[PDB]
Amino acid sequence: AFTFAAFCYMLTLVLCASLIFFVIWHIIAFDELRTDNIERICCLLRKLVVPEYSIHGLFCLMFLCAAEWVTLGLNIPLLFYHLWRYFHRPADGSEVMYDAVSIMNADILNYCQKESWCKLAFYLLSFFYYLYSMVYTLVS
Amino acid sequence: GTPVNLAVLKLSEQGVLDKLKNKWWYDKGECGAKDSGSKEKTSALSLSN
Repeated sequence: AFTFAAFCYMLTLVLCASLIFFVIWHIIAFDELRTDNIERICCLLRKLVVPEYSIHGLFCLMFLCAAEWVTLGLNIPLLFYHLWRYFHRPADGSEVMYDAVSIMNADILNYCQKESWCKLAFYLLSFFYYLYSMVYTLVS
Repeated sequence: GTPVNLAVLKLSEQGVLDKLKNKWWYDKGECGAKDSGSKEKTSALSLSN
């Protein structure tokens, strides 16, 4: 029984499989920072920030329309986190955030390294959670 | 004849026989009554098409 909410699970599996691929360059370019060039990785990783956040802004709009009050709750602290991680940080004001070319300041490399294995944690088990609630609705 | 004939007359205005009309029929929508949620008979294409 194909429903509208079941399409909202098929669409996010198309998109969150790229959202794990956004944050695989989160950890590999940090691996290039720990082995070493800085303004190269600054100019790269600054770009793909508003994509990895506003795609998450899509789903919080989406499951509201899908009227899934479970899965709307299971990502709304991350949207609260994506908003909070944003708005203090573009005080530099070059394009968006996440590098601020003098990134080599202490304690911000490891705090973003916390976030490196935080996104790769959250996006992965949710990817199998959207595939869970896909098959839940699609053959019910 | 006439005791039972006077019974069904009495059974009528007491409201007992039509309570028995309820009693074995009122609760028997245990099937779900799916006719109740189907009176639209909508004719647009759905996702299933």
